[PDB]
Amino acid sequence: DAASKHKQLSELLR
Amino acid sequence: GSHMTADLKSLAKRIYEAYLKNFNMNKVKARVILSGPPFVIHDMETLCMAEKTLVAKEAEVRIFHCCQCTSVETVTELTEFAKAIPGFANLDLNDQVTLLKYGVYEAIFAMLSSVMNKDGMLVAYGNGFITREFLKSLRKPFCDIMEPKFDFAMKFNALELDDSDISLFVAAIICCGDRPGLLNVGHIEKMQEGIVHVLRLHLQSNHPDDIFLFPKLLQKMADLRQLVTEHAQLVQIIKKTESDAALHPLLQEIYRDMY
Ligand SMILES: CCCCCCCCCCCCCCCC(=O)O
Repeated sequence: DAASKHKQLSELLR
Repeated sequence: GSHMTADLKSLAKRIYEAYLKNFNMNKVKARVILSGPPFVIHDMETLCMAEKTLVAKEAEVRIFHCCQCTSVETVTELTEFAKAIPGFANLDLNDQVTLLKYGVYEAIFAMLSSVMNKDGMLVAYGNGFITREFLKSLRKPFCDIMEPKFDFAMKFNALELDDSDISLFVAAIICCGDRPGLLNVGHIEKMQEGIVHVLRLHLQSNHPDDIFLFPKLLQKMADLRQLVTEHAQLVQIIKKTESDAALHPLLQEIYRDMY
């Protein structure tokens, strides 16, 4: 799961 | 007693506006500065001076730390730019993450060309100019980080793109169905085709003297993918073998399992 492997990038995209 | 619709502005113009809104540096701004007063970093002493009065270990490690900070700022700019690309934020969160993961460094080295000439590059929000030779003079493995980006930029800058062209090029880089691990590959391919169609048309209007400019830019996208593969290899060597060269967590995420 890309989103969980990329938590800071994930946060930037919310 | 009727309902008239919005407009809208052309997609090329809306992407150009999203690019001007979201990036601190652009080619107009950098060329203003590079023509003429940025403080020149060309040796160890000028580096210590620029550092003292501009950014508040071993010299190579501080230049690499400054390299990362720049990348993090730009990654954040690219993420906001991405969200202004129609269709992007309607993608699965996982697919947005994946498109940015593979695309940010291709976009970063593409836009880096705007702040580079044959002698050096603007740094520190336009307030410093670090010379290409100084960068070449650092000890291994740090002496070869930047030179391949200069080589790409000299040829990219020879295309004479403006910010309206680069914004679409960057958009096509981000909205890319090629990336590994996409699930909704069909939707993203349609988004990419739409972006690339507007890029193709824009280059015809904006660069009618250069009828191969579109195939030239397709090649540059493949050159960028290779440049980033080699960069990430070089970055892995540095992390592995330089204990001071700690990596910012956002960047580790991006490189982690990339190529
Ligand atoms: C004041 C000190 C000057 C600092 C000079 C650093 C300028 C770096 C600009 C672009 C660096 C490219 C990013 C490579 C690092 C990475 O994110 O993997």
